[PDB]
Amino acid sequence: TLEFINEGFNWTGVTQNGGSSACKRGPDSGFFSRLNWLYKSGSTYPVQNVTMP
Amino acid sequence: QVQLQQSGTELKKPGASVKISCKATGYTFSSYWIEWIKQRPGHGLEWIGEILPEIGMTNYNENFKGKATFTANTSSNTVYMQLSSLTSEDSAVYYCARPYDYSWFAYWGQGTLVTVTTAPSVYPLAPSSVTLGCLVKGYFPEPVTLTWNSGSLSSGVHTFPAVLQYTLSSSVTVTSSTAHPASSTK
Amino acid sequence: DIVMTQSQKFMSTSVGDRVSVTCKASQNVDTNVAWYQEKPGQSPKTLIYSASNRYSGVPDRFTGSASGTDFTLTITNVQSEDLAEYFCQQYNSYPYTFGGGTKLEIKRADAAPTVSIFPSVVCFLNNFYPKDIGVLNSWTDQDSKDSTYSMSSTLT
Amino acid sequence: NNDNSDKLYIWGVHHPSTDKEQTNLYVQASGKVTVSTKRSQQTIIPNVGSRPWV
Ligand SMILES: *[C@@H]1O[C@H](CO)[C@@H](O[C@@H]2O[C@H](CO)[C@@H](O[C@@H]3O[C@H](CO[C@H]4O[C@H](CO)[C@@H](O)[C@H](O)[C@@H]4O)[C@@H](O)[C@H](O[C@H]4O[C@H](CO)[C@@H](O)[C@H](O)[C@@H]4O)[C@@H]3O)[C@H](O)[C@H]2NC(C)=O)[C@H](O)[C@H]1NC(C)=O
Ligand SMILES: *[C@@H]1O[C@H](CO)[C@@H](O)[C@H](O)[C@H]1NC(C)=O
Ligand SMILES: *[C@@H]1O[C@H](CO)[C@@H](O)[C@H](O)[C@H]1NC(C)=O
Repeated sequence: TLEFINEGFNWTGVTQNGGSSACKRGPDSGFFSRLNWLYKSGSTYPVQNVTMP
Repeated sequence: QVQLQQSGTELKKPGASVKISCKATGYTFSSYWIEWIKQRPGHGLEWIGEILPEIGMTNYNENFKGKATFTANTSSNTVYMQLSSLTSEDSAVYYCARPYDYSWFAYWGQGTLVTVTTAPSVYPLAPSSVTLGCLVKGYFPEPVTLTWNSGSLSSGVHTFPAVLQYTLSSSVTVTSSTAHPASSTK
Repeated sequence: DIVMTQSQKFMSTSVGDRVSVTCKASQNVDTNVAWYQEKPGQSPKTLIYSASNRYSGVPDRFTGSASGTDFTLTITNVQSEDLAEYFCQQYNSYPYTFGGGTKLEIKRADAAPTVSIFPSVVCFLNNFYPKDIGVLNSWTDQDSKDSTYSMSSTLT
Repeated sequence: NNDNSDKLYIWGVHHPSTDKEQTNLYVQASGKVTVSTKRSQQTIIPNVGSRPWV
């Protein structure tokens, strides 16, 4: 089964949903649907520490 | 602002044990060692040891092994030191201190006095100027508060620190012309 | 263990003048040495680290130096609030060790003792200088006014 | 090993939770362990970070 269940992870001070032209979803840029590409917000990438019980 | 709050003064019978506390505030509790230092009135400063709170790692001076035990409450942000099998040798002022980061000492506590109930006998001592006296004898424990005419006479008074055998005396000098709360005595 | 030797138990200086306390490690501590000031009845306060470095909030009067195993705390322009005991510490390796401490004293104008006796027989030797002078004795810290020690000897 | 038989050595690497914890223990910010013999070797790099409270 590929059944996927979403969960919000509490990410802080980073940009989410990074994408690329190498992975194009439709006309525009994109990325693997089940992955979330995190990067910097402005001048920092705060260390990222998160839990999922 | 970084603050290390130690516990109240302590009096203990020989052979008992005591737990002194150091409460850390104003910095992340887990990011720094806590140090313990002993001061007796004539031995200067001795290093007892340190404890790193998160993982509870304790590092002792070889000389205190078995005498002292550190512990840490990570929820109350508190470090405890326990002294056991107390002797008079362990009577001193105990400080806790926090390093600037990993080594030298930056922040100190206000200190905890540890000493290891009888009423005083107070006697008058009669002799350009003249010197008079008062003798407070056989009082346990400290402290004792001794004033002349209830504080009126200030300059000329010498009140000497106790000598344990606690016996203190005081002299009050004047011109030719002119309370022990532990036992509930005055 | 490493011994930190402060050979001066007492120093004499006058206000505005310059004073140096020496501390000698008994084997290499490199430059990791700190200097702390303990005033009467207060807790130790931090003066110097890395042997030469001024801790924040510390007046420019206090300067540390080091040559080999010799460490020196130098105060220039001694003020009256500078009356205290001075400890050095090697934090280089465990166990951490301290110096004996050096009490800074402000001297001047010597003097004779004023003696008064009382019948337990008490004796008071009052307001003299220098400090050196079934029995029980007690001394007092330097007098904050005229800079003179006093003492009480009880003979029971 | 000067003995007649094989020796089994069990060793380990410590992964601290915070960088502070790393330095408070080891000084250097990045530790490392290389355990080796004549014909083989292991180099482990410890990694600072958080793991579930245990
Ligand atoms: C990176 O992110 C993680 C996740 O947030 C952080 O890790 C957490 O650290 C905290 C702080 O210590 C942990 O909190 C402690 O959890 C303990 C575990 O008990 C658990 O299990 C019981 C049974 O299921 C549950 O009821 C309970 O809720 C927990 O799930 C507790 O025992 C601790 O309680 C103790 O202290 C508190 C006060 O803080 C007292 O009130 C209690 O009486 C008791 O003595 C405490 O609550 C938490 O577990 C950690 N999460 C995980 C899963 O690892 C990292 O700290 C963070 N890293 C950094 C440094 O930023
Ligand atoms: C997300 O994490 C931040 C930083 O640790 C925390 O302050 C906040 O409470 C969290 N937000 C939510 C809504 O869980
Ligand atoms: C640690 O401190 C917490 C918070 O004050 C307290 O509730 C707990 O009982 C303490 N743990 C012990 C038993 O020392």
